[PDB]
Amino acid sequence: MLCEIECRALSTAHTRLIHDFEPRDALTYLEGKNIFTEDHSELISKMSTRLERIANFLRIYRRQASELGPLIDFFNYNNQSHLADFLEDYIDFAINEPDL
Amino acid sequence: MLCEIECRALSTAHTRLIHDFEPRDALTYLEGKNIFTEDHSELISKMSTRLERIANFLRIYRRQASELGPLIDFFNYNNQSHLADFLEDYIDFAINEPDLLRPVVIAPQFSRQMLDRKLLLGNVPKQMTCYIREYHVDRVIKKLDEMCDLDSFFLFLHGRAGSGKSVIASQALSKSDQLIGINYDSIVWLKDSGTAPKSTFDLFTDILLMLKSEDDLLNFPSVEHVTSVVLKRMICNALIDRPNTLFVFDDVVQEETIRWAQELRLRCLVTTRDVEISNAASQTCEFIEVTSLEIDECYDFLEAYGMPMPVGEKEEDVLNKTIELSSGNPATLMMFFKSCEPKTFEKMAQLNNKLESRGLVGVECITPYSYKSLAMALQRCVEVLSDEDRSALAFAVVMPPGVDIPVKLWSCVIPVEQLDDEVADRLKRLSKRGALLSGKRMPVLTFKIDHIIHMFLKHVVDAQTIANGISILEQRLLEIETVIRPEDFPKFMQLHQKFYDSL
Amino acid sequence: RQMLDRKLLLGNVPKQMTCYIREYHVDRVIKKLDEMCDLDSFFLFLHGRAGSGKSVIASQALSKSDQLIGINYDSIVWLKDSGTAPKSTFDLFTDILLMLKSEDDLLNFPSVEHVTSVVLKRMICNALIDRPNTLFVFDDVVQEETIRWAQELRLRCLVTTRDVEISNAASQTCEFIEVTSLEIDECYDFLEAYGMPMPVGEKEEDVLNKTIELSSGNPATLMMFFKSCEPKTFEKMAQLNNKLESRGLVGVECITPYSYKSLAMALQRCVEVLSDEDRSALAFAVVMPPGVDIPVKLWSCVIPVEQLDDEVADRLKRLSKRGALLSGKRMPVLTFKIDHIIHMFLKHVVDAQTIANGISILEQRLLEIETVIRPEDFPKFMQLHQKFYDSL
Ligand SMILES: Nc1ncnc2c1ncn2[C@@H]1O[C@H](COP(=O)(O)OP(=O)(O)OP(=O)(O)O)[C@@H](O)[C@H]1O
Ligand SMILES: Nc1ncnc2c1ncn2[C@@H]1O[C@H](COP(=O)(O)OP(=O)(O)OP(=O)(O)O)[C@@H](O)[C@H]1O
Ligand SMILES: [Mg+2]
Ligand SMILES: [Mg+2]
Repeated sequence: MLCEIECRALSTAHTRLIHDFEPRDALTYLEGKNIFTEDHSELISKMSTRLERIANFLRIYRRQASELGPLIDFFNYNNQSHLADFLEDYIDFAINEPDL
Repeated sequence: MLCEIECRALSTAHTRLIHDFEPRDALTYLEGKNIFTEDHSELISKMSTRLERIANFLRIYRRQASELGPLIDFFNYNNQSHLADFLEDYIDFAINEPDLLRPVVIAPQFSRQMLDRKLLLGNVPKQMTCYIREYHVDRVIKKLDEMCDLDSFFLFLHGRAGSGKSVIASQALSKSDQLIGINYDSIVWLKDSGTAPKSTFDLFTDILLMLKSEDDLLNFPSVEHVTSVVLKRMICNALIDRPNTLFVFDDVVQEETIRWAQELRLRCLVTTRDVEISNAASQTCEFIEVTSLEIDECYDFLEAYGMPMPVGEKEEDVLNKTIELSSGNPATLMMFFKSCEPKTFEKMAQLNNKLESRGLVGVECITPYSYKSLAMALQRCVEVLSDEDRSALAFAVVMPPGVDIPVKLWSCVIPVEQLDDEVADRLKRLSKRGALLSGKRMPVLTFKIDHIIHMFLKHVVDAQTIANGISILEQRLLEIETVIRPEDFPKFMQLHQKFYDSL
Repeated sequence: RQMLDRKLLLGNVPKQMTCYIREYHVDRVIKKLDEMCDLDSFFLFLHGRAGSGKSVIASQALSKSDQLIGINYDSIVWLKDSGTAPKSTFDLFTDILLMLKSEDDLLNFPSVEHVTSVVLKRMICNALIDRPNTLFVFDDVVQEETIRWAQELRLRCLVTTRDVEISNAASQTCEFIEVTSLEIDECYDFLEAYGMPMPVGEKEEDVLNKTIELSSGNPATLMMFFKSCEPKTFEKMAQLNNKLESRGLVGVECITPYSYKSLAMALQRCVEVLSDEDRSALAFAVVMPPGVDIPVKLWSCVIPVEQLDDEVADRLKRLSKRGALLSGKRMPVLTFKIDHIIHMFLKHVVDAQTIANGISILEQRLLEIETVIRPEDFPKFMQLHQKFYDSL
């Protein structure tokens, strides 16, 4: 599981993950880095609208990964680096400082 | 407290919160996250049945929390995550992606049986399964769908008396599965018919009780004695647990109800005869008029109720006589059928006579109408009339029904310088208020009185005042088809000698 | 923006009107309320003529910004007064206490109907303890005692009223905002807002300057006007402009969001309340030409009562202070003025005799021995207004 910091990030950067993103794009990269299951990708891969595939990707994801690595290491490769940069910036303004 | 969205969710996801859940499980988690008290948990914790602990948890909760957060967390931790997931899905299809809530998270929730349950409890009557006025029931439902978004609004289903308005609301809330469940959560249908000044308060006494839980109808107090400011405050309070609740106000006569409906920020369907009650509301008022049944619709309506359709030419005419007399009126048409037992074209024509020599009383019968005959209804429409307007109407008997006729030709019989537009002003109020007359702007300002609206006055005004108005006309006679009567030829109302000699 | 509506509804605040929102006023109301959320108790007087629109503005001033409710004040209590009886000032505060009462224990509501004033007052605040920053709109005060109670109860009050002097009851500082007659430009805006056709020709605008002159910027009667123009054509708009001269306000009386069929039903009261002697002064003003700035002495002629008639002026001030029936002006010279809405009513209401008697009573003193006021060399002839005098 993640936590409040790592899940607060997927939520804060949500206005953005709706305008440009797609869970189908990440399913192959995650069935791979060992964070999904062939029913998981089925469940998120057959969804009529994208806000469905997105809400299931963000629900399913928060349970499966030991951390928020294999999703920064993806928006990079997917030409959606303006995303993986925002999230890595957010994880840093908490990892390198003890005050909020 | 929450709001209509957050409370509509606790209500939509209610079929579920009953099958698996328990308020005892959440009390500890909520005394904690700072929402309830040690009496709160006492009140919900000692309850014999769970539907009690549930209805108190959902009542008490909607008041206490600044938002719908902690509940999701609770459902998640409690291994009831199939719940906190449904509610978080619902809260998301509102803020970010609008519209999608009804097609996706609301439509599957539709349930006709629930509609019954919901219809019955909202005191909605049965609809006319036999004949359905296509056009109207449809357009009603449409304009209601357009507004479930709106926070408060008036829909005026206004028409003649017995013109069939109330039946259409029965059908418009009974056809689709959308209006109840999808667009609005609950229904409250209350018949007004208030004339006294205490009536507009008494109405809203029975709304509050239409709202109040099955529990505490026992505790119902002598609310009979308590100010208007309090019944009003008392309602809009018990109205928090009424998300997306619709209000049918079958038969409003007093514009004071409309004023209360707008102080109470209600969502209202309104059947009425007098349309001007809407001037009471400074607001989104939208209107649908129940017209006289078109000539083709009359046929459909007859066939639908086993009525024999014409063949010979003076048989379609026997039936055009009924349609002309009834002038496309649902209620008196129905009284006709119940009273044409023989069904013969013959006994159908017998009645066509009885109607000319006995007015509506010739066909008065036991009918689904609260009224033996349309005259019992119209009685009221006429009492309410401005004292001066009561006069104007009363003299309209002289005019031949079903004829488009000039304002000046009317200025002759109607009571009151040189410009008689005042006649027109009365005649407008007259069509606006029970749709007794009929306004028609060009080619030239002319009105017209139909037959049902006539044989009402025929057997109702002073037998003298008929003959006095006729003479008062023949005096102005001299003075100085698809074609309206010209000003070169008013001197002779004699065209209608036929329809005048029968006095 | 969904919490407000909860708070507005429960504080019995009416619905919000948006079709026409008097910018200036709703703004200035909100402002002067923001300045005071700090204060412990205070009176805000939104005074104006009958149907001048005061009550509507309080509906809007508490409905536009969400600061007033939540940020500046925690809750709202909006109660309509309209009290005339001596039991009314107590009955008001009875409901006030009831309003304080929560939903719980509205069941237990006692026969509080019978209990002293000292106790409803002590009891009210007992409940008030659970109320922080609770504004109290008192829509339509016509009794000073209500204010007196408001100040014994150390309340925070918005107040709509017609008679401004009720504020002399409060020793505490009371700020004021006057709802004036709708300016000529605002009238246009108001008309357009409600589908009313704007002139394309001089005659057209003059037809419309006739309505604005008759209505004299009175929203309530203006509204009654609109509701009564089905054709709406500049033509039927001018038809009515006539009906107004030959039938007074009763020519356009209609079903309106106003509790009143016509402005005459309202003003009725404003006139009953009047000092018995002042009721007299007002009653004779009908003879005077409306929308004309005219000297005190020229008034001393029709008004009842040594050699200094300032007493006339004293009555005429009370007269503008108390329903804003008259107009006040200090220099160039002390002159008052009666508008048309305030006039047509009198024209079609006051004893048909007393009109003609005042006209003659003026002629007796008439002989005596434009952007210009009438000079003392030329009072002998009120004949300038023969036009607006022959129509009697
Ligand atoms: N669609 C319909 N099918 C069958 N009967 C109808 C229909 N519409 C109207 N009627 C007749 O009218 C009677 C009830 O009329 P309805 O209540 O619909 O009119 P209404 O406009 O409500 O009159 P009111 O305003 O007086 O209530 C029924 O008993 C029936 O006789
Ligand atoms: N901003 C506005 N928009 C639309 N109508 C208005 C407005 N202001 C006033 N009115 C008209 O006046 C009526 C109510 O007037 P309002 O209650 O605002 O005046 P008022 O000063 O409260 O009079 P009173 O002191 O007698 O209560 C409304 O029905 C409407 O016809
Ligand atoms: Mg009915
Ligand atoms: Mg008011």
